[PDB]
Amino acid sequence: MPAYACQRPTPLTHHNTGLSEALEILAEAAGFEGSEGRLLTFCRAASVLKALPSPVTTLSQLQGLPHFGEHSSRVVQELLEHGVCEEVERVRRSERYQTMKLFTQIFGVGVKTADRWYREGLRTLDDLREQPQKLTQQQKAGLQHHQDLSTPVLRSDVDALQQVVEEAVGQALPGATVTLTGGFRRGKLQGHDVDFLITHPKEGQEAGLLPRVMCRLQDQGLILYHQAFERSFCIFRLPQPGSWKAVRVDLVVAPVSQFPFALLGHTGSKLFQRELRRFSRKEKGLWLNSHGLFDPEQKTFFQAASEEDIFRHLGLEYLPPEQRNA
DNA sequence: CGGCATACG
DNA sequence: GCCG
Ligand SMILES: O=c1ccn([C@@H]2O[C@H](COP(=O)(O)OP(=O)(O)OP(=O)(O)O)[C@@H](O)[C@H]2O)c(=O)[nH]1
Ligand SMILES: [Cl-]
Ligand SMILES: [Cl-]
Ligand SMILES: [Mg+2]
Ligand SMILES: [Mg+2]
Ligand code: NA
Repeated sequence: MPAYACQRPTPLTHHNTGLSEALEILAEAAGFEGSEGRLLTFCRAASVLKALPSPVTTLSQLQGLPHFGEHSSRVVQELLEHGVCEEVERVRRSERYQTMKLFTQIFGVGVKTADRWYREGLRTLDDLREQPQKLTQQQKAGLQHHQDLSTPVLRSDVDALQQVVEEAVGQALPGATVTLTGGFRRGKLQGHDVDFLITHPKEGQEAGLLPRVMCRLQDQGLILYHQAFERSFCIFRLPQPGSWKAVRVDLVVAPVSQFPFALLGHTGSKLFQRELRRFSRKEKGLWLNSHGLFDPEQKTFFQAASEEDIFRHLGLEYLPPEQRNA
């Protein structure tokens, strides 16, 4: 079991779901309390269990597994012995956890904003609606559409949205392409949004593209909210039987030279990308982001034609998106 | 002990 | 919280 999540395949479904969910509760709570380090350890330990080939049944099976020390091992032991971990249950039913979860799940509300509102005494969505002077326009949008945005996006929803994005993209710049990324590219059957990556085969033609896309979508009445730019975090109007629902849609534009890096960077998982960037820097001395891969000694960028190129650059076995579910 | 991913809106 |  290698130490970095990018060094091992992680399927979407696995053999330790209950154990990983418990550890991810503690990771989420650690983040709510400002401890990025503890969040990462608990996320990594959870991901190790996702990568195992069969269920953990005994504590001895944790020996030698990376990122399992006293705390994470204690959590797993209690779950194996009693089917429940007291620390996890205490977090679950704590007012702090439940409110930070409710608040951060809002589009436009992060941990720092949620924490301040918590300290000010706010607890519910109606508490926020009852004081709208304190909200940004983005947060007003996230709060107005909160109910729809709390409904899982389905794979059927994805196909319809890609068609309308392609239509708008085709008018905005003929020959431009739309690639599904994010969790649905990793094989998820549901999601909190739909993520797309847009490019054009002739380097440079993608410049200025996204404003032209957004203006056309807005003209077709399909944009319930959006902000030169190359990323947009929007809320789309998605038709439904006799009605419609709001759906979060992310659009990213990249030049074709950077497309492999942007595809890798936006396909995830979030933990997979963090681990891959950490691996690249700490083990290989290379700086990775969604634009490229930089050698800070030679002051050069690696040219990649594919995700396969990037894995090979970093000396890692290639992992298809479906195996990046760290 | 230091480190913990990344850049755009 | 854990790794090196
Ligand atoms: O903090 C973050 C968030 C996102 N991302 C990058 O953006 C991608 C999309 O980020 P999303 O937030 O849309 O997550 P997701 O598609 O993986 O899962 P859903 O909750 O949407 O179902 C991620 O998969 C990752 O590549 C990061 O690198 N860091
Ligand atoms: Cl590998
Ligand atoms: Cl770390
Ligand atoms: Mg997504
Ligand atoms: Mg997204
Ligand atoms: Na949020």
